[PDB]
Amino acid sequence: GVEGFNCYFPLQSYGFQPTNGVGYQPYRVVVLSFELLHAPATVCGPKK
Amino acid sequence: FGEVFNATRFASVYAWNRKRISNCVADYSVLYNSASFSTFKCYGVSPTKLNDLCFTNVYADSFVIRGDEVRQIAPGQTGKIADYNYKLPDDFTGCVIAWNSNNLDSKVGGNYNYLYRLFRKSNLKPFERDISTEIYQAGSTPCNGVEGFNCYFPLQSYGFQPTNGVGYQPYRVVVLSFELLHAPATVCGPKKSTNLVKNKCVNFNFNGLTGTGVLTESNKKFLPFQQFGRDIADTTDAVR
Amino acid sequence: QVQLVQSGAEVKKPGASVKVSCKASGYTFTTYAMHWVRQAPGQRLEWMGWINAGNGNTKYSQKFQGRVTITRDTSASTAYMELSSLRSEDTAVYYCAGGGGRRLQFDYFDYWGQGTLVTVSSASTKGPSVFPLAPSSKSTSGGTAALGCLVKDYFPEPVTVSWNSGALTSGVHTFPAVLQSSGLYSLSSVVTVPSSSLGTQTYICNVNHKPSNTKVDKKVEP
Amino acid sequence: SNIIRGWIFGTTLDSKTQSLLIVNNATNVVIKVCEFQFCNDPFLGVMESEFRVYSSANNCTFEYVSKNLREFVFKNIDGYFKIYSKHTPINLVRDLPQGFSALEPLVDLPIGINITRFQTLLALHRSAYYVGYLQPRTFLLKYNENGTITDAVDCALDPLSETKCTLKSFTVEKGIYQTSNFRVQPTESIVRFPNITNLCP
Amino acid sequence: DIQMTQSPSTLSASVGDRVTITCRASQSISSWLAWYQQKPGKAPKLLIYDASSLESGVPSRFSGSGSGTEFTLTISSLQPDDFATYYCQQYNGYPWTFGQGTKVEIKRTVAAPSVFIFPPSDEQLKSGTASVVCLLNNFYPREAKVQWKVDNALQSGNSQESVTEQDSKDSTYSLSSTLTLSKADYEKHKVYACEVTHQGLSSPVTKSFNRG
Ligand SMILES: *[C@@H]1O[C@H](CO)[C@@H](O)[C@H](O)[C@H]1NC(C)=O
Ligand SMILES: *[C@@H]1O[C@H](CO)[C@@H](O)[C@H](O)[C@H]1NC(C)=O
Ligand SMILES: *[C@@H]1O[C@H](CO)[C@@H](O)[C@H](O)[C@H]1NC(C)=O
Ligand SMILES: *[C@@H]1O[C@H](CO)[C@@H](O)[C@H](O)[C@H]1NC(C)=O
Repeated sequence: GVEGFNCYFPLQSYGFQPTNGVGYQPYRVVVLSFELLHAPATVCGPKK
Repeated sequence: FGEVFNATRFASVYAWNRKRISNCVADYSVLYNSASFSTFKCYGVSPTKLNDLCFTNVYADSFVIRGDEVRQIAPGQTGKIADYNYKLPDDFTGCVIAWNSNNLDSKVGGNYNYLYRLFRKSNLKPFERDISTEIYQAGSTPCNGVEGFNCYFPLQSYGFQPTNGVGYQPYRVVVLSFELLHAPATVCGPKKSTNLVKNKCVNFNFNGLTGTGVLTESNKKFLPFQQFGRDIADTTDAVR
Repeated sequence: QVQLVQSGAEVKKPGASVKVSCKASGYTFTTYAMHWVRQAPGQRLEWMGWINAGNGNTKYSQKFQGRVTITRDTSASTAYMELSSLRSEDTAVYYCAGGGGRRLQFDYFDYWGQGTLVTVSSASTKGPSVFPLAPSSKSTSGGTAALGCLVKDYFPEPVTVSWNSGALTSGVHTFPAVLQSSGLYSLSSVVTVPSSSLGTQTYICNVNHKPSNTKVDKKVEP
Repeated sequence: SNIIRGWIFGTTLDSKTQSLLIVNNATNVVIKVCEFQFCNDPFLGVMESEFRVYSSANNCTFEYVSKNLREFVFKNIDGYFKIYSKHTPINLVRDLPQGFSALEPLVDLPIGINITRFQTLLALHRSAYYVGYLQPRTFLLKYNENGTITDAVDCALDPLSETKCTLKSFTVEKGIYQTSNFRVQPTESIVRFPNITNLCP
Repeated sequence: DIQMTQSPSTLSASVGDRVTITCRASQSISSWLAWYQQKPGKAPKLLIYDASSLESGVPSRFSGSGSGTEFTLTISSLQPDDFATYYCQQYNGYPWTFGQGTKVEIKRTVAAPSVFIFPPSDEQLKSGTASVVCLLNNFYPREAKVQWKVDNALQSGNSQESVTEQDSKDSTYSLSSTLTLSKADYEKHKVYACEVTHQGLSSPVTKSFNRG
C-alpha cells in the first residue's frame, strides 16, 4: 500500500488510439470450451 | 562493480568510457537495493531474473549528464544529448542506472569539467565515440577549426552549481549491456549454498550433480583433480 | 615532455599596467588549460584565473575582479595576462600553470612556468653605496674573525657580490635583500677568515649592479 | 636446463587478430591474451636480459602472472583452451623414451580465441622436442584401484586390439571372434539421362 | 570562501625517516586536494591530486590519504630531494586557495652561534645616516631573538632582521641584525649593544662597544 522504488501498481493501461498501427489496435476476443461426460449432451445444435 | 560505481571522477558524455569486464562473479543484490539510486530501470531482461542468467560478455559505460535529460538515455527517443553524444541500439539488452549527485560533482560557483557536443553534421550511429571537436558549418561561409559568424564551437559546458534546481543537477549515469552468443559464457550469477547433513535421504546437488539418496563418509581416495566417482553401469556412487 | 616558458623580469610604477605572457609546447591542444597563479614573496600563493585555451572562456578570481584580463593567441600557442591599477602590494612572482592533456580540464596545476618577476615601485634606477665591514682584535675568536661589505640604498634586485673575484669561496655568506621605509633595497654580505692572515692578505668585495652598470670595489681596512 | 620457455598460439601470430601467449622467465609462468606483434623469430636471451619475443601488447582481454621429460597435450574446444601435462624424470638426457604415463589436466581458459598455428620459445646462448597431432580414436583404459590409468589399448591398431576392444578385456582366450564388418566402397558417381534432342525452338 | 590552514607549520627530520603533514579545511571537502613541492627559487612541482592519486614521474615514496576535512601526506624514507616546503591546494569550490607552507629541515646537534658587531664606517658617517651591524653565524636553530641596547635602553622599530637560508653543506643558519638611525641620534648616544638569546647558549650573551 505505498508508491516508490520497488513499489509498482499492477494494473497498467492500454492507450487505444486510432492513430496507432495495426500491431497495437485493440482486439475483442471470445473463447469457447467443450467437453464430454456420461449424460448432459444438452447442447447439440442443428442436424434435425 | 564496486569501484566503477565509486570511481571519483566520471567522464563527460561525449568521452564516455568502457570496461571489457569479463570472467568474474557479479552480484546484483546490493546494487539493486542500495536504496540510493534515483533511477534504476532496464529492458530485455527482467530486473530480478538477472541474478543468475549467465552472460557471455558484459560492457559497462559511464558519463555525466544534465538532470532532466536522463530520460533521453533510453532506446527510441531524441534529445540534444541522446542525439549527438550517446544513443542505444533498439535491440538493447542491458540495464541503465542513474542517481543524483551534486554533493560530489557541483563545485560551488560552477563546475566546468563537463562538456557535451551540441552541433554535428550527422546523427550519431549507435555506440561510437566521436571525440574530435569540429566547428559547425552552416549555410554560406562554412567554418572548420575557426571562430566567427556562421562558425559554432561544438563543446558547450555544464555550469553545475549547487544553487541550481533539481532539474539542472548533475547525474552520474552508468549503463550495462548483456548478450547471448555461441562460446560458453564467462560471467554467471552468485550460487546459493548450504550445510550438508549425513545419514538421511535428501535431495542433494553438488555443482550440478543432481540426485537423491543418503550420504555417508567413505574410505575412498580420489585424485586431486577428480570430482566424483562412478561404478560399473555408470551410476554415481561417490562425490567430492 | 610539455614545457612552458615566458617573459623575463619587469619593473613598473603605480597606476600602470603590465603584460606577461607564456608560450606553450604540448603534443596536442585538446582544450588546453593555461591557468595563472601568483606569489607575493614569503607568502601564501594566490590564484589568478583560467583561460580556456580551447576557445575563449575566461573565468577569473574575485579579489582580482574587474581589473585583470587574460587572452591567448592560437597561432603562437601562448597565453596573455594583463593587470591594471597596480599598487605596491602586487609585487610578486607570476606563474603560468595548466596542461591537463588526458582529460580536458582540471583544477590542479601540473605544468608550471619557470616564473616571472614583477616589482611595483615608485623609485628609479640607482647605484649602490658601498662600505667596508672591518673587524677588531677584541673579538679574536679561535684565531678567526668575520668581515663584510655592506650595500645600502640600491634599486633593482640584481646585486651579485663576490670576494676578490672568486678568489675566496670558504665561509662566504650573502644575505637576502630587505625593503626599507624609503623604498630602497639593502644587502649585507659577510665572511670570516682565520685572523692569522688579517694584516698580511688582501680582500676586496666585488659588486656588479647591471641595471645601473656600476662595478665597485672596496678594500677593507681593519 | 630450461631452454623450452613456453609456446605461442593463434591464427596469424600478429596484430589484426587475437592470440594467446604462454611464457616463463626464470620467475614463473605468465599466461596472457592480447593482440600482439610477434617477431618472426621470437625468443628470449640469457646480464640475463631477454624477451625479444613481441613488440606489442594491445587490447589485452586476459592476463595472469605469479634429465627431465615434460609432456603436454593442448586442445581447444568450445572457446575453452585445455592443457594437460605430466613431468616424468628420464634417466637419459634428450631422447624420447618408452613407457606408459597418463597426463593430468592442468588449466582451463574460457577465451573464445581461434587457433590455427603455434610456435615455441627458446633461451639463447650468450654467456630437442617433438610434435604429434591428435585424431578421433577409441581407446580402452585400464584403471587402477586408486583410480589411475595404468595401461591402455588403441582399438584400431591391429586385429588383436580390435578383438580386445570387442571383448572389453586385456586377455583373449583361444577362439574365433566376430570383430567388425567389411565392405568395398563405390568409386565416382556415374549418372545417365536421356538425349538432349527435340530442342526448344 | 574556503579557508586552508596547515597545523604542521615548520617541521624537522633527518635523512631516511618518515614525515607527516596535516591540512585542515574550514569546511567540508569531498577529497578534492593536491600537494605541491616547491624548492626555494624554483617553480612548484605537483605530487598528489584528488587527495589520493600519485601522479607519474615522482618517487614512489610519496603517498596521500584522508578525506572529509583532515588530509594527510606521508613519505616512507627521507631522500635529499625532499628538502623543501609543501603546500596543499583545495579545489572543492571557487576561488581556489592554498595552504601556508610546511618546510622541512636537516636535523643536527644544535650549533652555538658566533656573535659579531661592526661599528658604522666613517665614510657612512659622511653621508648622514648611521648603520650598525650585529652578526650571528652558524647557529643550527633557525628561531632566535636579537635585541638592541643603546645607552642602556632597548630600541624598537628601527631594526631590520635578515636571515640566510640553510646551506646544504653547512646545514646551519646565519643572521644579521641592522640598526639604522640619523646622525643626530648617533653622537647623542655613547654606548651601543646588541643582545641575542639562543637555545644552544647557556645564558643570554651581550656584545657591545662605544664610539672609538
Ligand atoms: C617475467 O615476465 C613477465 C612478463 O610480463 C613480467 O611481468 C615479470 O615482471 C617478469 N619477471 C620479472 C622478475 O621481471
Ligand atoms: C583494439 O586495438 C585497436 C588499436 O589499438 C583499436 O583501434 C580497437 O578499438 C581495439 N579494440 C577495441 C574493441 O577497442
Ligand atoms: C574461427 O574462424 C572461422 C573461419 O571459418 C570463423 O567462421 C569463426 O567464426 C571463427 N571463430 C569465432 C569464434 O568467431
Ligand atoms: C595406490 O596403489 C597402490 C598399488 O595399487 C597401493 O598399494 C596403495 O595402497 C594405493 N594408495 C596409496 C599409495 O595411497
